[PDB]
Formats: sequence, structure tokens, C-alpha cells
Amino acid sequence: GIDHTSKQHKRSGHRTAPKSDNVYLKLLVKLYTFLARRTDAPFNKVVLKALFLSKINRPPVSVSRIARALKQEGAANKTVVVVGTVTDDARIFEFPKTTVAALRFTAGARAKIVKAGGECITLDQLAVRAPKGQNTLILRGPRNSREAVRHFGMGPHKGKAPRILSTGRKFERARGRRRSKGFKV
Amino acid sequence: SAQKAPKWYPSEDVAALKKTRKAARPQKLRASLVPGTVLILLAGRFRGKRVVYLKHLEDNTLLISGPFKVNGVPLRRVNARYVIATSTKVSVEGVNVEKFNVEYFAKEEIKAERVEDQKVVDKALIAEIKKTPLLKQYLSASFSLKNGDKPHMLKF
Amino acid sequence: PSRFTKTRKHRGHVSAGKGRIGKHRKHPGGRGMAGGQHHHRINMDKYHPGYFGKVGMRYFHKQQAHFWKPVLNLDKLWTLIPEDKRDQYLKSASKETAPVIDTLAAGYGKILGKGRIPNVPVIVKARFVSKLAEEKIRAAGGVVELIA
Amino acid sequence: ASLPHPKIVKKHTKKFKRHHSDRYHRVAENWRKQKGIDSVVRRRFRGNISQPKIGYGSNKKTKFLSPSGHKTFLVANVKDLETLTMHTKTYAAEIAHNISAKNRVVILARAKALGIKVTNPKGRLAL
RNA sequence: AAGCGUGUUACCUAUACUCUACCGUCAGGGUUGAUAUGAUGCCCUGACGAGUAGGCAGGCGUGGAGGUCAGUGACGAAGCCUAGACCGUAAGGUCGGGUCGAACGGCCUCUAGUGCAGAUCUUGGUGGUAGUAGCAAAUAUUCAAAUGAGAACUUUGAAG
RNA sequence: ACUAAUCGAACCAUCUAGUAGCUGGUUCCUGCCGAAGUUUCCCUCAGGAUAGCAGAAGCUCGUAUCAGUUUUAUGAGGUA
RNA sequence: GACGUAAGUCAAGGAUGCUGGCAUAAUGGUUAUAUGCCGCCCGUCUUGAAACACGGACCAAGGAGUCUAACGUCUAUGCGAGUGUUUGGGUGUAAAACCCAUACGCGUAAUGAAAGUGAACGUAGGUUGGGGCCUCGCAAGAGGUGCACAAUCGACCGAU
RNA sequence: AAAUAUUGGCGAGAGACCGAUAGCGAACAAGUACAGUGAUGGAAAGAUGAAAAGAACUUUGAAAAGAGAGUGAAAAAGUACGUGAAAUUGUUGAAAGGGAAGGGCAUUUGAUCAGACAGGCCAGCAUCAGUUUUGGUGGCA
Ligand SMILES: [Mg+2]
Ligand SMILES: [Mg+2]
Ligand SMILES: [Mg+2]
Ligand SMILES: [Mg+2]
Ligand SMILES: [Mg+2]
Ligand SMILES: [Mg+2]
Ligand SMILES: [Mg+2]
Ligand SMILES: [Mg+2]
Ligand SMILES: [Mg+2]
Ligand SMILES: [Mg+2]
Ligand SMILES: [Mg+2]
Ligand SMILES: [Mg+2]
Ligand SMILES: [Mg+2]
Ligand SMILES: [Mg+2]
Ligand SMILES: [Mg+2]
Ligand SMILES: [Mg+2]
Ligand SMILES: [Mg+2]
Ligand SMILES: [Mg+2]
Ligand SMILES: [Mg+2]
Ligand SMILES: [Mg+2]
Ligand SMILES: [Mg+2]
Ligand SMILES: [Mg+2]
Ligand SMILES: [Mg+2]
Ligand SMILES: [Mg+2]
Ligand SMILES: [Mg+2]
Ligand SMILES: [Mg+2]
Ligand SMILES: [Mg+2]
Ligand SMILES: [Mg+2]
Ligand SMILES: [Mg+2]
Ligand SMILES: [Mg+2]
Ligand SMILES: [Mg+2]
Ligand SMILES: [Mg+2]
Ligand SMILES: [Mg+2]
Ligand SMILES: [Mg+2]
Ligand SMILES: [Mg+2]
Ligand SMILES: [Mg+2]
Ligand SMILES: [Mg+2]
Ligand SMILES: [Mg+2]
Ligand SMILES: [Mg+2]
Ligand SMILES: [Mg+2]
Ligand SMILES: [Mg+2]
Repeated sequence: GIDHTSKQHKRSGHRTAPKSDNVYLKLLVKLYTFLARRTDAPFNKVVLKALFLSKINRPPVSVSRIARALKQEGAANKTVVVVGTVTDDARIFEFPKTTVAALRFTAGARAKIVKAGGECITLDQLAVRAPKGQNTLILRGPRNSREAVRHFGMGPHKGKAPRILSTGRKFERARGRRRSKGFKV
Repeated sequence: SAQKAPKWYPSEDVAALKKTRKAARPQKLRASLVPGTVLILLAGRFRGKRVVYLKHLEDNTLLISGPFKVNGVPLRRVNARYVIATSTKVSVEGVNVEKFNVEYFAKEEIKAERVEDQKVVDKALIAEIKKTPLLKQYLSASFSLKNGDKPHMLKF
Repeated sequence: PSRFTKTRKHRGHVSAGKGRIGKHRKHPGGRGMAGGQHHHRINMDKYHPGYFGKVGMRYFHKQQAHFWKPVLNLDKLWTLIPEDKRDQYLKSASKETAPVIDTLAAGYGKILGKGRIPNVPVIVKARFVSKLAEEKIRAAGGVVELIA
Repeated sequence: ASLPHPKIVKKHTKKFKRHHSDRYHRVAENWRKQKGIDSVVRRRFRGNISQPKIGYGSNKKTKFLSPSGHKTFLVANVKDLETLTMHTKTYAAEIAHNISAKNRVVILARAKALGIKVTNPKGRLAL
């Protein structure tokens, strides 16, 4: 017998592969597995782990988010890398001429980047031209901005959204939510 | 198809053995096993017969001939672990023994030259036996364990 | 599909994952929303505060078509122009030829001022506007035209 | 013969019969795991039957090997048999149970000419 | 003393400890200029393995469905029987013999009225009990002949 | 008491698969992890909700804010 | 690593060498039996079951978490500030497949009981961390930039 | 009037439905047989063979029937009819049995059975490596 200090036979709790059965994503994982192992560049290990993520773990990255990151000092000429979907954003009116490598582009995002003078490439093209991720800038979309995150941590005084179907008056704006009706939160 | 197929197949390559480091070194015999010693055969056809040890052959066997005229055991090999080395010894520095080796006893009526080799070694061996009294009777008699014999305490 | 369900894995096991002590019953706590004030009160106050009681004044015979007023922010205001036509207005930010945007035909009631439109004059036909949305349209050289 | 293989250790040569399968006819010999609260077999009391577990798993170097060193591949015709043309030292063909007598004659003569071992070269013969 | 108190050794044996092998699990890694084509593959290293209620995972089996094997079969399909053989830790799979007579499988997927020892479960069938308990209220039967394969019991005669 | 072997409210059919916090049963294998009978509230005490214990999915990172342990220093306590 | 001047040898990152018998029921497997030791009847409720608790005489077949409306979390897929062809219409090899307009649902705006109002002082802020990237470095590191995310102080919108 | 409804009636076409304890209660002389005063309740029950070719004829028996013979691809299909399981039973053979029987580990005995000659089976010895056990003796503090 052994006085076990930790739980035995514990899985790491991290994805070692994508749950997706997309054959082309498996080829991207196959390419970046080799790069993460045959290079010491930390960029390849980050990209390989990002290729495993689920859909909510890779939120879309706006072209406006891409353009704001290119306003950083000394970042005006870097290859923006988005392991996920790059969406369009009409609220911006000045996009720069830069190169974006992404897993997926929307039709509007591809049009806006190309029209500005830039170029849209895939992750395998990124690997050929930047094997160690030279002059790259990984961008991640907002993960806690999901609508399900609103209801996480519900409870008194927590200030979270209740899980509700119909909103308005007569739907949870009474006893428990105001001092004139019993108590508040 | 009754059974579909193996999706890929295992290679039928016969891999070579790794280089083993087991060098063959010569056997060390017991100090009690010296040429001329009288031995008691513990098994085989000649169970319990007293024989004369002559030479240590290259297959690690013992070359013995407890004289054929004395007890009927001819020139032959015995395993060292299947004999008991007694304290009785006969002087054998007069016996032509170099002619016998592993190739002499290769199995494949009696061969004519084998009885002649026996008739030469016994003459030079029986002559030494007749010096010390009663060894001819000792070598013609078979060893046996009797009621009250404790081999763990018997000093042969 | 049925073959992927835990019911298939519970075959051979006595209680089907419901326990030997608990002994899965019909309706142990009542049916539906039973006991929301009595034995399910803690769950109600924790996760649905405001459920019990009354809130403000009633509205007999409410027609939601009265209150139809889709809001549009200024950052999406230029999306009402088709994109091929849009660029030649962004260039030459000039009066005497300014795009006329009927926000009603696009299905909007009130123009709001989230802001930062380009510096191009724009003619906005809106049923309603916020004060700040009016300030930013006039700052760009345009004007808000009230319609009905 | 076949490829050289290590000595095959079965690790449990006895069938894992179900508890009380000799007591009652209605209980089949097919293994089922006792799930009773008081079950002595489930509780692993001394003197009771051994339940199957992963410790009895065969060596992967000799798992699925027949005593002759071949893995068995079930064949139903000449085309199925000729799959094993280059794999005669790792695989022995076994003719399917529903193969007619005349077709077994053709399969055996083809397997003899290709040097393929046949596990059951005696089914449906005039002997 | 083979009892009690105390002391000294030797000895016995747990699924415990040490070493090794094998299985599985977990972790950390290696592996692409023919890896000398399985990259959820091959391989290296280390640790670990009790379990009700319960959770998850990988698989076995059944009815039907799309595809494929130009799969099996009246020269015998399916079924059933078989202290005959083989494979799998197992769910099970495969084969030989007998019986039989018309359909039935492997693989990739789809789908469910999909797996039984229990529910005083349902329906049907069969046991031990067991040639047993019993066939004992109503007073009562007997003889001969006939008929018949066969008469305690039918018919007739006689008697009671 | 009797009211067709039915009577402290007959029988038949339907509503009706009436409800049941209660009893019984709940059907293949292997692998890994692995409990609770405790908190608060309830016409609550054979029940439930809640928190706790447990599994699964993981995510962000890569040796740390750490620890059912001690030491050093400084508090607190009113039991033997 | 060891020995040897060296070649080379070795017990140094896991057994080799020599010899005999049999080549079949000899070893082995399966089965029946015998012997040594062990082994209480399962399922169930229970703190506790072999129980003098309950169900079960036997066998075959049937037999129990399903479907639907709405929904939470998670995952896969398509598209993406949009999305959803299938109410309908067109078409058809005809309940299939293929094509499509206008609406509508949800989302893109909130807040207030309501009348209403309605989201940039700033490089969409400041501070502390933060993967990755860039520059200088043999490296250790230093500096710059710092997405997601965490904490905090602000700013804006609605209510008071 | 039309677009709407339709577990009844009539006529059709279908099915990732059920396949004789299932599917309607009813695949069949089924709302039948039967039960109840009545209202009502309400089953079980499909399959020889391609064709009856449904066994002429002989023999034993009172007869049923048996034994032959014959028909048939088959009578291991004989209307007690496709196949023909289990419970339970008869015969034969084998085994064991002092107040249960059954089972686990191991082996004896009996029975039965698979494969291999271009290494298969069981062993013996020597020199080593790993893990141990039991001795003998030496030199030091
Ligand atoms: Mg369980
Ligand atoms: Mg059960
Ligand atoms: Mg239960
Ligand atoms: Mg109350
Ligand atoms: Mg086995
Ligand atoms: Mg217990
Ligand atoms: Mg004693
Ligand atoms: Mg376990
Ligand atoms: Mg079905
Ligand atoms: Mg058949
Ligand atoms: Mg037929
Ligand atoms: Mg069912
Ligand atoms: Mg049953
Ligand atoms: Mg009697
Ligand atoms: Mg009488
Ligand atoms: Mg009444
Ligand atoms: Mg019910
Ligand atoms: Mg009821
Ligand atoms: Mg555990
Ligand atoms: Mg936990
Ligand atoms: Mg006190
Ligand atoms: Mg005992
Ligand atoms: Mg109870
Ligand atoms: Mg009790
Ligand atoms: Mg019990
Ligand atoms: Mg009870
Ligand atoms: Mg009973
Ligand atoms: Mg019963
Ligand atoms: Mg069944
Ligand atoms: Mg369609
Ligand atoms: Mg709505
Ligand atoms: Mg029926
Ligand atoms: Mg009557
Ligand atoms: Mg029938
Ligand atoms: Mg037949
Ligand atoms: Mg038959
Ligand atoms: Mg027949
Ligand atoms: Mg029959
Ligand atoms: Mg039987
Ligand atoms: Mg026994
Ligand atoms: Mg035996």
C-alpha cells in the first residue's frame, strides 16, 4: 500500500487533439505538431494548443481588433495570427495594409483586408513563411463576452444575469429585487 | 469476404539477434576430482560401480575406465555431477591417455579398435592396482546405501 | 440515438443510475413549480429573485406595434448605403451632394449616438434621434431631417 | 512453419463461467458480473470463482496467435485466400463454415499452391 | 507443562515489503531531406492498479436501414444438438461432426419496441410430492346360463 | 342486517395507464475515477430544496499565490 | 567502463555454449473422478443478511428511463453582425432531391413602474500582472510591445 | 363556393412498422366458442409434401395397432405431420456415492483431442547476468 498524496491515474485535463473530425484541421495539427517538436520557438507550441480549442474557446477576432493591435508601437508590420475566425467590422473606416494568417475568414473580412492592400493566408502558409513565428502577433477574441458567461456565478449580491426566457415587467423584478417588495438581492 | 482484412500488415522480417556477451570459459572441477581418483557412478547402466578417473575431456565430461577386466566398465564418458569423488587414488602416470577425446566417443557389435585400446590402458592400470591390497576386490564390488547410512555425514 | 445513451450502459445494473436508497420515485418534491415559497424557497431566492409578488402598473390591451422603434447607432449608420456606392461618398466629403439616408426604409425608429462617424456630411431622415447622435451628425457637416 | 514467437502464456486457461451457472439451468455459462450487495463473488471472498480482469491480458507479442504461431484469417473464396499470399508466416487461412464442399476443394488446392496454412482442411470431405 | 511471570535465539507464513516478467491506466518524451509508406502509427522512460451509491470511457451482442465485399448457399442458407478444436481478460467470436431444407453474413455508417434470474412478474409447458392422500354416508349381495377377445358391474333365470 | 356466494353504500363499463414522499423489480462486458448519512430552510421528521462530498468537460499558464507539518517571533484562551 | 603497448578481448546498455531422448498422446489442453486445503443462497431493504427478514419448485418466450414541447451546460458543423431554404411558392426521375421572394424569430442596446431618455475627455482611459512577438545579448537577462484573462481606480448610458 | 377538419364508409398507393405470447381482441367457421339473470365480459387456435403420390399387398392381434412391403428427394415429413430447444422422462454406456449436492487452487488416474521434422517436445551439464538464501575462511578498528 502507498499513502497517495494526489489522485492516481489522473488525465491532464488538456486537449491533446481537436475533438473536431475535420480532416484538414487534422493536417494542420499534424504540421504544427512537427514544428512544435522540431523547433524551439514558443510560437509553434502556442499555435498547436490553440488548434485544439473548442468553438467557445476561439471567439471571432474582428478586423477592428486586428487594426487596433497594429496601432501598437513597432507592430505596424507584423503578421497578425488568429487561430480562429476573422470577422468583418463596419464600424472602422481605415484598415491598414497588413498580412493576416487565420484559420477562417468571413467573406466580408477577406474583402476588407484585400481591399486595404493586405493579404489573407492560411496557417500552413504562415508555417512556410514564418517557421519560427518570426514577426508574428497572436490575437485572441473576447472569451468572457459570451452570453452564457452572464449567468455564470448566479447568486445574491453577485450582480449576474438570471437564467430567464421572457424579460420585462412581471418577470423577476419583484420580491427579492427591491426593498419595497420584501428585500433586495 | 468472411473476414474483411488486416488494415495494415505486420512485417515478416526475421530480426537478427543482438550481440550476446556470453564468452565460453573452461570449467573448474572440484579439487576432489583429480586423475587417478576412484569414483562411484551414481546413475546410468553402471549404477554404483567403482571406476578409475583418467582424464578431463573437452566436452566437460570425465574419461573413466574402471578396468574392464576388473568390473566390466569400459572406456567411456561420465558427467562430473553424477559421480562421487572418493579418497582412494591410483598412480596413473604410466597410462597412455592422450588418444581419447570427444571424437573418439562419437556414436555416429563392438568396434575392433575399441577393445584393443581397452586392453592397453587396463594393463598399465591393473598393475598399479595390484600394488595396494584389496583394490581389485574393491573395484569389482558395487557401492550401495545400507540401513543406517547417512551420506551427509559419510566421509567417502 | 438510443445506442449512445447511458440507458444502454445501465443494462445489467440494478438501479439504472438512480441509487438504491433514493429509489427513483414519481414526484418526491411535488410537480412543476410546487412549494416555491415553502420547500423550494432557497432555490427561488438564490436563482430567481423577484419571482414572487407584483411590480408596477398594468397595461390593458397592449399593442407592441405602438412601441416599435428599432434603434440604430452612428457606427452602423453608413451600413445603410450599399458598399460599392459607399466608397465614392467617403471620398470627397462635400456638401451640395450628400448621401440621403432614410433610416425608416431600412427599418429603424430612433438614431442613437454610439458615435465616431467619418467627417463626411450625411443627410439623415430619422423618426427620432438622440441629442448626442444629433451633435455628431452636425459635427460631420450633416443634418438630421425629421420624418414621420 | 510460422515466424519465431516467444512461448505463449495464456495466463488463465480456464473459462470464466458465471456464478451459479451450474446451480440453475436458467443461468447461462456466459460471464456476467455479480452486482449484488452481499455477493461473495463480487466481494472476492476466498474460495470463490475468479472474475475476469485486465491483469489476465495476454502478451501483445503472442496475443491472437494460435498454438502453431499463426493468426487466423477467415476466408470464403480464392480471392479472400490470395490476400494472404505474402503473409504465409503470420497468417493461416480458415475456411468459413458455410463454404460448400466443391468450393473447399478449390480453396485447398489454391492454398497448397501458394503455401498458405489451412486451419480446417477437413470440413466437408469424402473421408 | 503443552500452565503462569520474565529473558534469549531459531523457525512458520499475508493479496504487505524488495526484485523481475506480463496486462492495463496515467504522465513525460522521441519519431518526416523515403518516418525506409498505419503519426488517433511505431517506439522510449517513469509511476500507478481495492471499491457500494454514482459518473465517465473503450468495446461485445440483437431487430431493421444506406453503401460495399460483382460476400455465403439446394454440391446445403438459417436454426438446433454436440464433457470436439481454436481466438478474446470478458461481453463474445470462429471452426469440425450430426440434424435440417431456403435464405443468410463480414466491413463502413444509420436507427431502435436492442441484451433478464428475480418484480407473491405475464403466457404457456413440466416436475418432486406420487403410484401417494384418497375412490369408507344412503343395511347387500350370491349362484348358474347366455353374449362376448375380455364379465364383480350387460341380459335372463334362481335366491337373498 | 338483506339488496343474485358482492354490502358501514351492489354490479357493469368509462373517465383511468386516476395519484402514491410508500413496497417490489429495473436486462451485456471491461477500464479509470469514486461518495454521503452532515449545514440551513420547509405542515419539515420514510420527503425535498440548499451548501458540502463525487465524476466529466476542460481552460489559463509552467514550479508558482502554496501546505490537515515543524521552527522562530508575537498574540489570544480560563479547561486539567 | 575494464584488461591489453597496440590490435583486440571482456563477466562492460537483459543467455549463451555443449549433449541426449522422443517426435507421440510423451508434454500439454479439455473432461470425469480422487486427494489436501478452502468455499453458507442469490437478489433486496438495511448501521448490520447464511439468517429463525422478504421474492424465488423448474423451463421457454415476453418483460421495465421511452417519445414529444420548451429549455440549461458542454461539444461538433455551417455562416457570421448577422443568422434560420422546407408557412408558403417554383420544380421534380414525385412524401425525396434541387431552387426562391417578402416577412417573421432570435441577435446587433440598455434602463425605468412609467412618461421617457439612451452609451468615446483620452491612441475606447490609467495602474498591477500577463502568453506570444520585437531589439540588444554566447547565454542568464535587460528593454519595448503587450491579445485573451484577473484585480483596481476612472469615463460614458439608463434609474434615483 | 374555395383554402380548413376527418381513429366512420367506399376506392387506392405506400412504410428504416409487427411477424402468430408480436401486430387489431380476432392471419384460422372471431366479437366466434364459452361465462354471466343482465348490463357486459371474451379466448385459444397459422406451416406434411412439388404433387396425396395419405402407405396397395402379406403377416400377428378381437381390435386399436405392430412387423414387413411400398410412395416420396426425404417417412430423421405418416394429417398425434416444416424445423423440432429447454424444463421433465425412458433405454444404453461411462463414472462416483458413510447425514446433502454443487464450487476455487493444484496434481494423480481414466477418457478424449489439436499442432510439428523443410526446429517441434522433455531434459542434463558448463560458463555468465539479475534477485536471493546458506555456509567456510582472511585482513583491519
Ligand atoms: Mg455500479
Ligand atoms: Mg437482477
Ligand atoms: Mg431499487
Ligand atoms: Mg410553512
Ligand atoms: Mg480462454
Ligand atoms: Mg454490505
Ligand atoms: Mg498451542
Ligand atoms: Mg478499480
Ligand atoms: Mg425492429
Ligand atoms: Mg445447415
Ligand atoms: Mg423449402
Ligand atoms: Mg424492451
Ligand atoms: Mg426467465
Ligand atoms: Mg393407497
Ligand atoms: Mg350404502
Ligand atoms: Mg352506493
Ligand atoms: Mg404506470
Ligand atoms: Mg392504477
Ligand atoms: Mg481509487
Ligand atoms: Mg471532486
Ligand atoms: Mg470554559
Ligand atoms: Mg471450511
Ligand atoms: Mg424502506
Ligand atoms: Mg433493522
Ligand atoms: Mg443478502
Ligand atoms: Mg417486505
Ligand atoms: Mg415463497
Ligand atoms: Mg414465479
Ligand atoms: Mg427473452
Ligand atoms: Mg430539400
Ligand atoms: Mg420571443
Ligand atoms: Mg394475437
Ligand atoms: Mg350458472
Ligand atoms: Mg408449426
Ligand atoms: Mg429432409
Ligand atoms: Mg429430425
Ligand atoms: Mg421433415
Ligand atoms: Mg416434426
Ligand atoms: Mg432434455
Ligand atoms: Mg473437491
Ligand atoms: Mg487428466
